[PDB]
Amino acid sequence: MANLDRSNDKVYENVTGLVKAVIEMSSKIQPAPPEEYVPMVKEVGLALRTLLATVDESLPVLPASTHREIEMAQKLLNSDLAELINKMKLAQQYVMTSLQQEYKKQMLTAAHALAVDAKNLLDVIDQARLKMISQSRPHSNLSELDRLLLELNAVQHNPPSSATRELDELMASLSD
Repeated sequence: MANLDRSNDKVYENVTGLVKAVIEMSSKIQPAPPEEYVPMVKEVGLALRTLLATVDESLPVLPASTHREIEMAQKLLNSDLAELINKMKLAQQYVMTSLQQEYKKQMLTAAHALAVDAKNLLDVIDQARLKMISQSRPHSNLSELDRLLLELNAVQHNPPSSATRELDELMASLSD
């Protein structure tokens, strides 16, 4: 009963890693050059696409109770991706003109709800797994993501002074 402990931690891990980037990029988002912007979207786009896969296998990993939310979360995630890719895609072309930092601001906002969402996903279902343990038959840290998240908020405040179909289509548009 300890062989399927690989994917269970994977989904819970990705939900954290992606968050680390969401904040990082939000830090150097302003100075974010045109050479780092191209790939920047790649990282974010990977979190969304990966989230679907990770969570997909996370369904059974968790106790049956949050299936409804998990299901709706799948489609929801997709929408978020297109939302981020689109915004970021704008600043990518609106950088050679002058409206660079402008479009960048929006990215931070959307990206903000992204990390929170990706986290809330496992955070919510977390009450299910624990609900069983803390009752009968019991048989990278949350706090870390909390503080870090808070920073992202301040960063934006001011300077330092089908589903599968869309995913595929976006890939082509992002490639060339």
